[PDB]
Amino acid sequence: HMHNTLPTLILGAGPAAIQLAVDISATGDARLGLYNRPSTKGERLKQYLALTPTLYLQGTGKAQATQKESSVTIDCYIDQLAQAVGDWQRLILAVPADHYYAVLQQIPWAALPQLKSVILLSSSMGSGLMVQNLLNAAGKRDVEVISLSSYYADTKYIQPYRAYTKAFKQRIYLANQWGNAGSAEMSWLTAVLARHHIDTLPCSNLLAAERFSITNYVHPPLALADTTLQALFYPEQRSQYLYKTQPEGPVCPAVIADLAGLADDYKRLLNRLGVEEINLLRFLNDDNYPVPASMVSRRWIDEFPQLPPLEQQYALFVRYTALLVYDFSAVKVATVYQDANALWHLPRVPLEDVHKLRTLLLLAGALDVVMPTAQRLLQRFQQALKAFIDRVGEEHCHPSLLGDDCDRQAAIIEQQWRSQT
Amino acid sequence: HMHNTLPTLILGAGPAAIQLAVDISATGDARLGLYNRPSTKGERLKQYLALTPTLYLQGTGKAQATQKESSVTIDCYIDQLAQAVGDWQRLILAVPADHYYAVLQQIPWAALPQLKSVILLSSSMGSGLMVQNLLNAAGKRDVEVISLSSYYADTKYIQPYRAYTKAFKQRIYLANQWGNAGSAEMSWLTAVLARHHIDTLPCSNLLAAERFSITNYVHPPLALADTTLQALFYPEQRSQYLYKTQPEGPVCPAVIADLAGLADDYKRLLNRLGVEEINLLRFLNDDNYPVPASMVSRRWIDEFPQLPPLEQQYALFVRYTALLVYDFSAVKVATVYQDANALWHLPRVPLEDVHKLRTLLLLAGALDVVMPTAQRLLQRFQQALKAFIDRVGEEHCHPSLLGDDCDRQAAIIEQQWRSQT
Repeated sequence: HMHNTLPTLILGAGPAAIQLAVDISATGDARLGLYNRPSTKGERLKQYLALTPTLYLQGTGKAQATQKESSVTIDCYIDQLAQAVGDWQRLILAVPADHYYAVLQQIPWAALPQLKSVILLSSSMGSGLMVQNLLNAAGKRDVEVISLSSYYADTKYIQPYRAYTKAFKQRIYLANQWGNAGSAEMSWLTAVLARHHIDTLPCSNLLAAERFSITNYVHPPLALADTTLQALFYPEQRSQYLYKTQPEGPVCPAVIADLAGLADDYKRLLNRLGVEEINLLRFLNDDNYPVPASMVSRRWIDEFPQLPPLEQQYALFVRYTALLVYDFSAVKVATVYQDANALWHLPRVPLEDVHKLRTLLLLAGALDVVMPTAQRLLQRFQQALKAFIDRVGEEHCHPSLLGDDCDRQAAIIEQQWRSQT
Repeated sequence: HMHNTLPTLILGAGPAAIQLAVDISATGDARLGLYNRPSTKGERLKQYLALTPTLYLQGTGKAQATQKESSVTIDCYIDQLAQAVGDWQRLILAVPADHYYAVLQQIPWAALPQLKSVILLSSSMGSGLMVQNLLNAAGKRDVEVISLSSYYADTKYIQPYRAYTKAFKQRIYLANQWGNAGSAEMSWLTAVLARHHIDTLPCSNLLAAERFSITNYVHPPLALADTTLQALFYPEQRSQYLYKTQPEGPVCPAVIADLAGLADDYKRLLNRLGVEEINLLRFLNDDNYPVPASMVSRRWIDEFPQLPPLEQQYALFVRYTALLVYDFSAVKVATVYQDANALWHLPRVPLEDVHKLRTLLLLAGALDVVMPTAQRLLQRFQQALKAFIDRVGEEHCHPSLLGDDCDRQAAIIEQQWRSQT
């Protein structure tokens, strides 16, 4: 019953999962399982682990202070979610948030009789309400659902069983569905993260933690800018950088206006759901990556939500200019690509961000709130995407380009939310 | 009497003077004289020319289109202004504008019986009113005084008799004291500059051309920023770049606010003198160095003077950010330096800019107009300068650090201006 010895199944074998597995193994003696879909990467890891079931992690730079060379044994590896069965008591979703639904629908909940908690490692707004709904339908209402605002480190590959961590986050916001402050699981998570001096801040409900997911605010305006969509869908033109100013990347007044406007839209939606908006600029500067006060004053930070729109935008433009002088300058914009079957794919940025934002947009329309900036970003993306599918032909596109389950997710979120209000 | 054959004495042998000498020699057969003070540079040029009296110019890059390799003979070189005598009919002041007074006071006007024009090559606001006053006192009221808004090229050394020109200006504003549109001299200047596709725009009076001197607007806020003054007066600390953002140079919201504010101040003063203010952002973008409209919109440019202060500043910050992505990124901030006698000197930036701005500030106070941004920039400079003189000791400072003739210049400008109004 000691929470740091619970058998723990990690779903998704991204670099974050290696760091996480090391962090659990170092805080206790727990059986560790791992899942990854049967992609090329997953298959390669599947073979590796069948021979020597150990992952490797190297702390570098800042992270070297609390993460050195480590090794962690995996007791069970699976590549079919129908095999996610047995005595597992903790599931950790390391997959991106727009895949929670597809993943949770494949888990055979009846074959997890001792399940106590499901942890949403890089949550999105509404993720926990949705997971609650799915669990409640499977008779797992007892299970504790914890949303974290983001993954807590910058981790990357070096192959698939080897990662390096550059840096750890300042703080993470988290909550379970009951607004507890310190359940056993929450205390365990705090203990895990304390090993790297990461602050944990409990929130009153799942949405009140998820509202602190930085990527919902920042990716869509940058990733869905006309000039970024053009670089994405025309793979031969010169590379763009996600955080650079025009003409090398998207940052400019119009894109900053979309950033400020999208944050306005989330405030509308969050408020409708009974949740307070964040102070975007304080969040960015003080919870994530600071810039000197000679560029972004403390006055701008503390008073941001009461500043006029144009002054909000000025402050944000200055912030992103200052950030370029973590290595934002290095983030390239990824393009469409073909897989082994020569089917075209979108990369994770913006495919994840589009799905997360489309789910919230559909939710908003159900609740009679308008999000004009979200709507303009998604209209722009959809027209670019249609044009790309016609260039290459729909038959030559992977089905991820042709549909999504955002509609059902939004309906499930609304259903859960309305059942508590 | 043909104006392109007039004997022409160029005062100041900076790189601009070499380009200018080539431009005159190529547009006519005129006797050419040259002056430079007996600095180290001037002495070295003085010896060189006594052996082979020819200067050399190389057009490079953009300028290669209308400036190739050229050579020009100097018929007379002097290093004492008391020797500025004889049949010279045109004087061209290639020296910086804060030296006009000292220079003109040394010219023996009675020994220039055929003087017809004095051309202020890189004028400042008030330069032509001041020169008028000095000429009028010497009985040279007949002489034509022409102010140009700036020097018309980016020219530099490679030694002292050899220059290269990177680029030529789009347009130059000019005027004589009578608001003519096309006197013979003005037509000659247009012909000279046309050789490089430079536009010339006649103005209704000298001040109505001088108001287009970019350096009056741009240097003081950048050069006199706290962080730039610190780099100037502490020569051992890491170099700063004049146009980069903090912490590598001064650009930040406070400095941009000084830029917008100083332009407000000049409008007050210019208006008081009967002259319309310029549109600063249109001037910068369209008459000097453009940035894409995705950064600075045409709306911001065309409407700048009616925009609210904060939006003016936003637009200016964006402009200077876009400029960094001509090689602004390369302009280093120069520091105090010792001469052969181990006396400390200020470099031309900001020493020239401080003198030009102090003259206008004293003028403004005489005319009951307040310039709070100018005043704050000069107070800041003066305190930094005092602190530096106390560190090194006043005995170890060149006298340029300890006084100026800005007071008399301002009085002379006011006197001339009042005598026409």
